[PDB]
Amino acid sequence: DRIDSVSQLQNVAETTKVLFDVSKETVELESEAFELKQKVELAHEAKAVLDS
Amino acid sequence: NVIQDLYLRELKDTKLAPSTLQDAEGNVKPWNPPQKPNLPELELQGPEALKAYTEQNVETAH
Repeated sequence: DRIDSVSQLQNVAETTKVLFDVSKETVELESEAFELKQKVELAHEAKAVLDS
Repeated sequence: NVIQDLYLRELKDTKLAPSTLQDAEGNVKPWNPPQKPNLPELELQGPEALKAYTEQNVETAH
């Protein structure tokens, strides 16, 4: 029974560290995307005023 | 004939003189300049995070 618990934990220890890195890394890229959003926004507004 | 009389009278005597651009502005949405929302500064920054992470990642719950 004890062996069963242990075997799970071995594989976990490495692979979980991968996810740890991965999650924060994606979030960083997504931060940079906000600057893109601002490009989208200003242009949309400009077309609208001009249409009026 | 009637075309000529009407044409002459109408065209000649009608003088355009519409609203100014200033007057126009009210009846439209006005120009918008850049927005400039700055750069937000996020959490998981500063040594608030570091001390927190050492301590917090010393014990976690199931």
